[PDB]
Amino acid sequence: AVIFHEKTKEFHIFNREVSYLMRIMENGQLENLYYGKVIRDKEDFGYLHEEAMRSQMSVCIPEPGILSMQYTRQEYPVYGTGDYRSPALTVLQENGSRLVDFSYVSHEIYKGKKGIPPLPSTYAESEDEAETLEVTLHDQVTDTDLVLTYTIYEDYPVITRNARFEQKGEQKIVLERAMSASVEFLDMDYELVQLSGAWSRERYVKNRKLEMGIQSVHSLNGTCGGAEHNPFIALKRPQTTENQGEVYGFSLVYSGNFLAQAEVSTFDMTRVMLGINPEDFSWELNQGESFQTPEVVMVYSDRGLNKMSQAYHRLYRTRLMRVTWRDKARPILLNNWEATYFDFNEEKILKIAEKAKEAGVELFVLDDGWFGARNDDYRGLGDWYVNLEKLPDGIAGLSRKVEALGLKFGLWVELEMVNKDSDLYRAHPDWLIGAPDRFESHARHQHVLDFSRKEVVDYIYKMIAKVLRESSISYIKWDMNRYMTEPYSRGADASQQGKVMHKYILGVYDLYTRLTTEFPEILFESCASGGARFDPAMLYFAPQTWTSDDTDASERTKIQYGTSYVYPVVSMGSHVSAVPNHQMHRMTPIETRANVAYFGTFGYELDLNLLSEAELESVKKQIAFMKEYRELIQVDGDFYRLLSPFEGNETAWMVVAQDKSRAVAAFYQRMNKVNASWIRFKLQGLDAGTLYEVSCDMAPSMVKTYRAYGDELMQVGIPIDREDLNKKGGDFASLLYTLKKV
Amino acid sequence: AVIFHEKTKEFHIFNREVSYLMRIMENGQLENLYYGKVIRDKEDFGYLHEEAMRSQMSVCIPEPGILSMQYTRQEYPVYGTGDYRSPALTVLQENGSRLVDFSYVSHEIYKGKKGIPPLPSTYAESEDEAETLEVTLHDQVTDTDLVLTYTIYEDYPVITRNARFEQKGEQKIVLERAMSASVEFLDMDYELVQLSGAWSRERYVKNRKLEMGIQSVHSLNGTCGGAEHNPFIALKRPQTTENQGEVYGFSLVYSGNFLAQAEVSTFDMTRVMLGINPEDFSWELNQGESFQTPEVVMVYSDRGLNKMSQAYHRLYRTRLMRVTWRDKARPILLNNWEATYFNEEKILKIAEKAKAGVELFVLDDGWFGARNDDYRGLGDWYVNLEKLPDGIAGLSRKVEALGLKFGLWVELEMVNKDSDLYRAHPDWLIGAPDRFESHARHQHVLDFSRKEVVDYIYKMIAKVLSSISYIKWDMNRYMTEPYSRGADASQQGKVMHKYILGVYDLYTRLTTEFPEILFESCASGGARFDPAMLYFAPQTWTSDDTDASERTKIQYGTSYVYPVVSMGSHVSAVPNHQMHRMTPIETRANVAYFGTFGYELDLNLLSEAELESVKKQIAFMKEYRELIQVDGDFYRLLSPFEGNETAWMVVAQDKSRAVAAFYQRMNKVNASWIRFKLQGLDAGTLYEVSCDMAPSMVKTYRAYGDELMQVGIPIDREDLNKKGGDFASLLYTLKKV
Amino acid sequence: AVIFHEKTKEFHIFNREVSYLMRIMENGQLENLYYGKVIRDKEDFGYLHEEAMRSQMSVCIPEPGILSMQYTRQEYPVYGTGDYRSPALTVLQENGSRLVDFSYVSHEIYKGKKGIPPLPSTYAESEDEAETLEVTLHDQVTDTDLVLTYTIYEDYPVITRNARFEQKGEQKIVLERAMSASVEFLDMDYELVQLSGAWSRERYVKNRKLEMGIQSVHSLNGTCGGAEHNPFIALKRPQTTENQGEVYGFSLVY
Amino acid sequence: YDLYTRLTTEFPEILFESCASGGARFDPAMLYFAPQTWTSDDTDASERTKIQYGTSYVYPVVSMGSHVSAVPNHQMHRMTPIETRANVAYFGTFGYELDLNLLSEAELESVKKQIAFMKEYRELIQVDGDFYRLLSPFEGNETAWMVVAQDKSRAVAAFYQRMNKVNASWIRFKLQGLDAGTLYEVSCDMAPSMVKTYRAYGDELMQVGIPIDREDLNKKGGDFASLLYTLKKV
Repeated sequence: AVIFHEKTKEFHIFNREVSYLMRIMENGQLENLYYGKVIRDKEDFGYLHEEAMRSQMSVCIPEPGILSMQYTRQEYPVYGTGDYRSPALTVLQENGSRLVDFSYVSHEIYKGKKGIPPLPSTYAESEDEAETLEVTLHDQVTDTDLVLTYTIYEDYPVITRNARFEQKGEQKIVLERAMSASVEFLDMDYELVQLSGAWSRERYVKNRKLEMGIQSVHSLNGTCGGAEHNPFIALKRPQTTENQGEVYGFSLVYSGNFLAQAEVSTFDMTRVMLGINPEDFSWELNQGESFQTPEVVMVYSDRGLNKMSQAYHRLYRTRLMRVTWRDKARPILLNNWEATYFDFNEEKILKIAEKAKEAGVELFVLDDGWFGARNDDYRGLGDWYVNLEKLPDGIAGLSRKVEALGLKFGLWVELEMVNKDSDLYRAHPDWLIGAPDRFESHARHQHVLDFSRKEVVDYIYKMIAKVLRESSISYIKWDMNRYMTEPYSRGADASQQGKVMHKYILGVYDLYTRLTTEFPEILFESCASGGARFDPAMLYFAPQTWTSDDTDASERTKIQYGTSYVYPVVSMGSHVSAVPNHQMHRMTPIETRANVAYFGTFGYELDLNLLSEAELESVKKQIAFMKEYRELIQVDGDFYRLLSPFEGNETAWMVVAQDKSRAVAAFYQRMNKVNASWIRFKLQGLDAGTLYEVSCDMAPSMVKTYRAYGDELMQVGIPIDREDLNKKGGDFASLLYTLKKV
Repeated sequence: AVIFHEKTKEFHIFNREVSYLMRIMENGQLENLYYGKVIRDKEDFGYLHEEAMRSQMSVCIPEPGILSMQYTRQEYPVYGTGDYRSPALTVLQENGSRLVDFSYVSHEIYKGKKGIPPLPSTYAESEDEAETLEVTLHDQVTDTDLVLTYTIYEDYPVITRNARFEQKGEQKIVLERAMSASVEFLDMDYELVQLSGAWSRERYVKNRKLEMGIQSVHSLNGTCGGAEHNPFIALKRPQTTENQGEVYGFSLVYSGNFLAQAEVSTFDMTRVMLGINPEDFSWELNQGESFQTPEVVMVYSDRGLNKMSQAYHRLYRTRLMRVTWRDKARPILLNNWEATYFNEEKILKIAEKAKAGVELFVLDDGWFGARNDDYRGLGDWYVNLEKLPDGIAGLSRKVEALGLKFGLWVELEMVNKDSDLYRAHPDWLIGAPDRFESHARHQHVLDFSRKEVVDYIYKMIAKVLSSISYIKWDMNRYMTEPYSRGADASQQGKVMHKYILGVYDLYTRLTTEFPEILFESCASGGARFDPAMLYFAPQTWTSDDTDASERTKIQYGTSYVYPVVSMGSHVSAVPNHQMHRMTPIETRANVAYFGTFGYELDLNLLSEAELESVKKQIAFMKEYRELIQVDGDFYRLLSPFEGNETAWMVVAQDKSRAVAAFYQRMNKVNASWIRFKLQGLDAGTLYEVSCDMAPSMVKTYRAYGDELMQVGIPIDREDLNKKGGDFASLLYTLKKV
Repeated sequence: AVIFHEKTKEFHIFNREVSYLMRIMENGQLENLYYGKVIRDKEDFGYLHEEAMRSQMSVCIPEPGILSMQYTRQEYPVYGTGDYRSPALTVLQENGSRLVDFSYVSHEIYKGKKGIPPLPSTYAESEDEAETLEVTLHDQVTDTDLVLTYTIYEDYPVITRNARFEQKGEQKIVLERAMSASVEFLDMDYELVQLSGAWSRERYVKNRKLEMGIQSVHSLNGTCGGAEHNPFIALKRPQTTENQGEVYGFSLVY
Repeated sequence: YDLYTRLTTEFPEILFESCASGGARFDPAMLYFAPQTWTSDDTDASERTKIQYGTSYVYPVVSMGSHVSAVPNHQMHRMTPIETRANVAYFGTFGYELDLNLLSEAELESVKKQIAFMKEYRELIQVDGDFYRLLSPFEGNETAWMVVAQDKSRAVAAFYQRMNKVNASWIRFKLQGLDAGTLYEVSCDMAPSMVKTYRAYGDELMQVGIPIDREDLNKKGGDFASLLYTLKKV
């Protein structure tokens, strides 16, 4: 509950777990007085905020008082009044100046969380799920108005922050830089945690030690956040493992360019900011206009990384996903991409679907190569009508046939790229992104379409709506395969060019808002050559994402471990692939592929009419196993990480029911060893005092079962023979253990 | 030399200890192939470029080719054409686009070194010490021109780089960011070093390990380079301490805002960049206008930190400082700051009593206008007559008669609200309409970006300059509210750089008029200690802390890039006014020797025992000054960091003399046997180590050069109790038999 | 309390904080199963032991068995019967041999704490404050008795150990090594703590990471323990601080 | 052992102290006849600061013998403020080892109030109290102990310094041992070589701590100084 003490001008933000503290300075600026574990509310916290005299210290109050911003923890810093660190805001007037001074005016208080129109954010279904405060600041040299919002969630240790700007004078301004968050700490004995990777290597967990200077991650891709750095930042004490210790986590809800920075000054202070990347960003507000910035979610944990990740999972799964697909399971599908690629026909698709129906697959998805020419990857992408020479009947015929068989239908789309061999290039050549006399940049022989303008979006919607309505698709895979280059918009004036790379992202949002409204029964999945656009946004639109194009059980273990720090289990896509890998060219048991793909959205990518009888009855059995444990793995249960692919060659996962009545756990190893030490496998998150029946199957490439109390598996753990792992394949073995309360 | 292979289109610039190699791409853009230890010449080095097909890769040549700037090692990068990292050059055209396509035209090779017009740099004295390559690049969409200049020295493994822009068309462009140099490698197994600290804590050594992302040091101060971060970074292998290993060092010749960053991508590739901070910098070239960027000096050593620092010292003492003071050794002075904080006879007895052996005297602030406090007028540069009834000329002569010399103290670009100039020119400050002005130390900052203020100050200062032989120029503030009143909206991004240029030109005038005065820089205790200003002032007041145990660390940190002669050190009273610690005279003198020697105490209120200790040490300095400063190679032996001892040693250039020191901080009981391994002697030469082991007798034996390297010099923990307890130090003199 | 399972021959020692499990092997020797946080009692816990087949492994039982000492957690090791690690007991016989093999005979349980007569030790006032277990091992070729004592306190996670020797035979045996206790685990992720110093620098704390081999502190002074090494030792997890983590402490009363 | 045995069995009303050239025989076996031991012949505050920290892992605070020595030290040859010596010597067995005829009432009035303080708090420091170590003399130059009562109604803290820092950072002194919610009165003595007193809840002192000024540590010995805090329930 937010509380205001009038005499001292303090704002207290606190629920049962976290606590915040602010104060009005001698100016109209705010200060940070505390951020962390909850404390008892007491008035006059003013003995905090010490101050003293130092050499060459520039102050910004009248003659007898000295107060420099260099030595105080401000909320929304500026540069030009005495602070020589990095700023967070920058404004240009008509005098050529960049000097601003926002002062406090008033505040508003209420309950529940409101919405920010142009951008997606979390919500609150009831009026008693959150509480919010709004602080307003005014400027007098230029009639600018600034608003800062603070939301606290009840029953969850999360605080949400954003900002807003309004112009109500008669002078135009330029916003060259405007971050979304800024939080400051006194000491520096922290470590920085980030997720860094690349194509088929996304989101590896990396640690750094804080030092004097600046340390940052950023993206300059324009179209997406890219595969290199993921918009998520953590601070953790060096003595904080996954079962205990303190940690702060910051996550940004936005899908384009971003910057996350931590600066440590010489006097040991730390400052962290998250927001848009001010590379080529310059908004150009006039009278009566406005500007809203993406929001940031902050989580504090006092018990290790698992608690913070679980809070992120539950919030993103309940209060961010859409109501329709929030608390429902996910289907088992089959994709024919890797099985046939560009070469296929109607009857081949029917044969594959007929075999898959016998196996038990629930729906069939048709991949690239059903439109335009599509002989190679050089031909028409803007032509979104069915090919007739290669499919004589059309999409409606295939949909009705595969519905008669007993399966559901789905399609693949890439709605924002065009080729030099499409109809739109000859029709409307000047609908691309580029500038005069500038060389075009080709990636996979394709170019990027200009969604800065509504005219192109209407044209794309006209075809997508009419191809979806005259057919029975219930699953759409939206794709993306390019990075943006030469950001120029040929439908804007010379003074509106600093919004292009931003407005493009907006164009990609509202199109979704159309398709998900007209068609509310279609399930969506975002994909960008793997996990290149995988972020807290688009969980508002597409409740699952294709994690990577790797599909290797020896690699997806490491990728999912790194990915599961902030994102829930339900939204991570995963598939079972052919035995000789197209990426590593490795060999892997079917058992371990099934074990790895269980945690996520189960599926298939191979051809089911090409295997052997023993390797097919196992497919049927694992489909049944997923059909049984799907709702425990996905809808009801908390994720726990036990061992890590980093600093080792073993991995271990587990999900437990909320009432501690069921659990499934897994053990994986990467290489093999002889004469090795004994193994004890220690579990987590169970209930001590409950007699659990641990079961496992040890069929080579019989079933063991024994009863043990909750605490014994906690401290002692299950013993694992290294000969059993050598009869389940040596290099990449794995063992799935199931528990029940009886 | 510099060699061009025209059939393969490659540049090779080699030395006796370093080589650089570049190649003109299939475009008109430059790629780096090698930068390191010298390599043998050869034609067709073209197999060192590697291209692969990868997903999400943007190509910038026609369709049947692949070349992506995000996987290449380029020289002056640009954003928005397939490269997705932080660029080096940004420009805003009238269309609103920030896209350019600079391409190659031609080049020129000439021996010698040309001067940068509005900026200071190094120099050569004959067409036999350096050879320069200039490469011209041209943009066609905008009629712009670019130049890159690389200079290679002889007898030193140093390479200098700088760029230049020239607009030669009809349109107008705006340079929103323009660095000086960018360097790329293939590996990320390095460590970044930096010199960080604060007031009275200057330049501590700090090491950081590179990890995927960005790590940097910045400066937003307008007036000076700051006491927090210095313009010097270096990359070292993890196994390199002082005597073996590789290290690269980069240094920037500039005095204002800077940025120095290292960025490592996800494919194990490092780019390092230096230059002016692009925070509020936006230069606005019109037709026919030009822009020059500050120089960058790079040094490479395969022996370690000592070789790199000894190259830096010998380069900055021989080809940077002015010729007149290039040989002469610095004198011993006495300042009165600590003795009296703010009076003629009192500054005439001190002069005579110091005339002990002191060579000259200098007057501190408080001799002008009112200046009864730190509240009165700095804008008045005429002599106060209440304190000095005879002015300055009478005081100067009554001091110069005895044999001493004279020097004064000035602070030329700060103004107080209680001055004559503020009553005569209230709009001559720095500030903006409707905004509050920050007050620091009850003084404000003038506007050197204009010209009439420089002249107005120059007339007054040139008038008062008596029989002066030494001037101390001080600065005591940071810059806030950076807005000018003699400009319009189109030129408000040039104020902070024109401030530095207007600081430089006053130095130029005052030095050119009076070439017989020794200047010493000071910025509230060395907050402007940078490779610039050695062009003008050959020494600087490194810090105000003046404590032996603290200077033991600050001087070790500073000695990474800067020489010894330029490090101003003094001797202060016993209970030091900052830390409030006790320390004997002998160790204070031992600390103060290395550098330029001086004094900051009264000599009265000093007992008879110490007054004879301060005539013997002045005699020692008068004999070893020319070895310590002019002819000597510095060696760092033990670090105050990473331990609890310190050791320096200066050697002569033909291996004939040496002076060594050993400092310790806290006393130790039941400790271990100490050895003292020297560095830089000649193995096949006997010597005669000698240390006066007095209380608070001399041991003088003879031993070969290698015995004093592999074995060491035994030190007795009992000899460390006679010469005080904590903060006890020893001094050694070695001379060939 | 103190519990013995007749069917499986296990001893369970526990209070509200700590827990200790012991089993009698197929020989008379005692083996370790668990030492740590408290557990709920269960009738049997045999699988906690593990045995496999390796190369160059020596067996101490008739041929069908595969039991080996080099790969077991034993409570009082001896050398020359299969183990190639540092022993904790050594004797010399009139024949000049060094080999012994003590086997389980009997055990006794009671409430309280008897004190070793010639040496100082801790005590207890009431009879509910501690509980004691004595295990007797006998040697046959040399009529010798070994008595191992285990005491658990209450309200404190403290367990006390010692060993006593008796000679009821007729010949002469020479004790050339006899330690007081030996505790063995299954993993090596620990740091060792010690207190080292000298005159007027006594007991400076030092930490050292465990590595394959032997690390040991010692005193050879004769008149006193000495200022160099204090008779103490502690094993801690790497992530252990003053307020969180796991640690074991061993203190010797001598 | 049997010499100790007979000597203590014949005379049971005597206190026997054990010393081996400065605590070279400090073992759990020498505390069943002699209940206290002379820790070290250094007696220097800046050295006993580190020595007692290492000692306190296994032996109680009562057995640690402490003394106040001559201010020009005989082992380290160092000058230290008198209140710091007292503060370091409190956490053990108090006592002096100097002549009380070589001091001024300006130094000997402090002794008459140090003795009063120790006589007031010795039943809390020695008999009934749990020892918490907060900061370590290793990896840094700050030390902090603390004593709390089992009733969790009173406590005593201590903060120590080795060197002095100029233009340094801020200081929050976090302590543990108290209870979650219980209003506490915190006091401190302020002399230039008078009394601060505020109130705070138990958890504020733990997560947030106690503010420390660096000019209030540069008045009680610049290079070497120490602070003492008393906490009472009320």
